[PDB]
Amino acid sequence: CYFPLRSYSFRPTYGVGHQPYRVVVLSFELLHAPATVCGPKKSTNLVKN
Amino acid sequence: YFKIYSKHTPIDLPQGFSALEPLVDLPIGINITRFQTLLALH
Repeated sequence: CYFPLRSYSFRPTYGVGHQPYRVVVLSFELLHAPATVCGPKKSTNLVKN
Repeated sequence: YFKIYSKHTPIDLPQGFSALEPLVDLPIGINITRFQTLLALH
């Protein structure tokens, strides 16, 4: 029997091989429904006549 | 796609002609085979 639970070693003054890193996985899925979430885009002005 | 076409006008038979306007469009994407109604009580 092996015991899988191990505590974190995380400290900023240790070496390279263990450091805490905040990891965010952005899960993107495109279905046949139209998208309700869009990102911003820079635009221009409006010219008349 | 589920759409709601809403028109309200003042007025056991209706008469006259009017044009309906859209209101709520929700892309739900489910199967609806049957429907019921609701009732207010006092």
